[PDB]
Amino acid sequence: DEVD
Amino acid sequence: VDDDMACHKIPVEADFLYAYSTAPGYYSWRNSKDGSWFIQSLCAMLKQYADKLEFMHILTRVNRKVATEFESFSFDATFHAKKQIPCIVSMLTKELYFYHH
Amino acid sequence: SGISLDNSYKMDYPEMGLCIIINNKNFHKSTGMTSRSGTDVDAANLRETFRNLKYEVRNKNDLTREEIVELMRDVSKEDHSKRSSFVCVLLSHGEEGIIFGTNGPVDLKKITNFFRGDRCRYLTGKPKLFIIQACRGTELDCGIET
Repeated sequence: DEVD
Repeated sequence: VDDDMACHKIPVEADFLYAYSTAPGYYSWRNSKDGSWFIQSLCAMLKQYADKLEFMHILTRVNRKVATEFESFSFDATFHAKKQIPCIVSMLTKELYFYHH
Repeated sequence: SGISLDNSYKMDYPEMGLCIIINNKNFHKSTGMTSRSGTDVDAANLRETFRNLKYEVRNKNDLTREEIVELMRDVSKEDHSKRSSFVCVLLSHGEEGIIFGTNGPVDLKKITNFFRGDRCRYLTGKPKLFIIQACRGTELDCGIET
């Protein structure tokens, strides 16, 4: 899970 | 009403729909293996309901899917156990069905 | 004929319309923006999903801010008279009101203004859908138990  | 010819014009901002992945001010989550939470969910709900439901109802199902089925996992406490709600912004003036006839 | 209602967009034009997917994965090093791992999964899923809805899908990868603006301008000036709707999907880094080209940001308002009722006459009265996978800031939602 990564953020944009 | 003082201008029956009002219907002769529509607002230049009318008939837009903005399907945002996340609420104003918020990060948006993307999984490196599965794709983004929002797009995953959007495609799933379009596949299941585009021949059945009006678009705002499809996007509401997307909101529920993202809100309920996803939660971040991170070794960083700041980014761990977080949630997301998408944000439907409609200037549409009619119902939208992808099917016809 | 009998009684008529006008509550739904006409979606039986010869074509559903364009679905433009802008898939920005790799960013110029000088921007300091990370590679968006997983975005190709999104782009492929969208292409298939909108294909099955009978949209004319165009996938574009790793566009600069200048390329994004020129693409939107060009697409807005196409003949949409036989098309029911228009769809644009943006997959990128972003901030509130902004999406990133590979070399820097674009105001979302600049992109969508090309399709205003007064600037894109073949889409006047037709639904214009913008689907935006991008951050809108840096807040995190801690959730609440149910």
